[PDB]
Amino acid sequence: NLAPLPPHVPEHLVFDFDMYNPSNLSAGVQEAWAVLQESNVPDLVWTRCNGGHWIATRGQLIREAYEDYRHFSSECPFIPREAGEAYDFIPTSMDPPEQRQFRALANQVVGMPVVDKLENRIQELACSLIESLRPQGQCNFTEDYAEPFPIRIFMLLAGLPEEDIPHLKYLTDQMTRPDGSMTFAEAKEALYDYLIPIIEQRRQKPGTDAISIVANGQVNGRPITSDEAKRMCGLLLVGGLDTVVNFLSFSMEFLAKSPEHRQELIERPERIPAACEELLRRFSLVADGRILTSDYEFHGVQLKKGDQILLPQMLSGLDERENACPMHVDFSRQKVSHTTFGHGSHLCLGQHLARREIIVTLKEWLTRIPDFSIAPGAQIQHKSGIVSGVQALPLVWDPATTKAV
Ligand code: HEM
Ligand SMILES: CC1(C)[C@H]2CC(=O)[C@]1(C)C[C@H]2O
Repeated sequence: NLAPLPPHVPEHLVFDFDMYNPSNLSAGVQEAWAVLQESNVPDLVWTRCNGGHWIATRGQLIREAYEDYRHFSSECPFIPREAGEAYDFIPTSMDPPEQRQFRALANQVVGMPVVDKLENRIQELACSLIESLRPQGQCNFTEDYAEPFPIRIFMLLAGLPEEDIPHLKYLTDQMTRPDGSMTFAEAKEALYDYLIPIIEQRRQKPGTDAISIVANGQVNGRPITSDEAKRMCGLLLVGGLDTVVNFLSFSMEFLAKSPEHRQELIERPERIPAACEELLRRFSLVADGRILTSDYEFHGVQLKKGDQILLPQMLSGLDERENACPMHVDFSRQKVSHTTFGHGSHLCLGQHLARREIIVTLKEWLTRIPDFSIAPGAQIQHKSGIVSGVQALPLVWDPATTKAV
């Protein structure tokens, strides 16, 4: 439960927030985390939950810490410590200048050029999935669209069979929103047992898939090793299977409850990209951290070497000092400020793929199914963790109001 306060922590900086089970979760996960920004809470606090760790609450401190890799290292990015220590994914667990070489290779596989190439399949899969659901008049969005749409596209990119989805998805979820059924290390090992054989095969007989490209890539002049390949692909898996999936659900949940926002996107399509940024701001869902490389005084607070600090990317855009009326969704804000895809040297490489998948969903869904809402008597429950999610999203609609294409 609560760990004993360390000697160097002033007790007035204590605020016991549990990132895996915040108190007001019933009101929404973003709302639950936003309590960290109430006037009674200092900008930098220490929680005794999950082993004890700091949490920066303002977009300003979050950006700073993310830029200063000298004091805030990526080596142990996950909390609790045990997870941050077992964490060895590349390029994430590396600090510059080492990260740089690996980031470039990962970029080759999920960067802009790959997205432009996959565009037609993304579009195709979206239209197909939506059209197949359209006449039914109901669906559980999380499992009927949010999961298959992003995941199948990734399985297509990586060259992995759809049959492995259930297994891989389970392991991934244990890493971001631990059930308690298994430790991060055990989750990490199982994913690795899966990847190792595949990597071996693709080193011997290269294909055009992302895995073959990584497994045979060159880093710093020499060839990548199997271990380095295994660790980079491990990261790609977690990113492809547990990010866009959850985000689509928060957005769709909001849309089902706000006819005014749906209509806006239907009558003025040129707004969709702007809407996408705003939804990414309001429904930001990631929260990881860094480890202190040495004693350091950050904004008047003395941090000691070894201290882990949670720097919630989710909070930057919900900060009122950053965005006026943060909880209000406004597709016409003059400036949408956020760090949803991160900040600093570890800025999300898969952000282009994410945005394309989001915009395609919005446009294609609103075209065929303009009017829809949350099923009567359904309680939507969110879940918190390194990456937040929606448990299930029961949606209902009148088929007679849909348009086939
Ligand atoms: C819903 C969209 C997504 C969000 C919100 C998101 C968020 C993030 C965040 C916050 C980071 C920074 C982590 C840190 O600084 O410790 C990150 C890194 C990364 N993301 Fe994403 N991501 C998304 C989708 C994806 C997708 C689709 C992939 C592709 C498989 C992916 C691959 C990566 C990679 C490779 C990195 C590591 C970059 C590096 O270490 O240099 N992400 N992502
Ligand atoms: C924090 C992240 C969302 C980012 C780095 C990770 O380990 C993830 C859990 C997947 C990837 O997109």
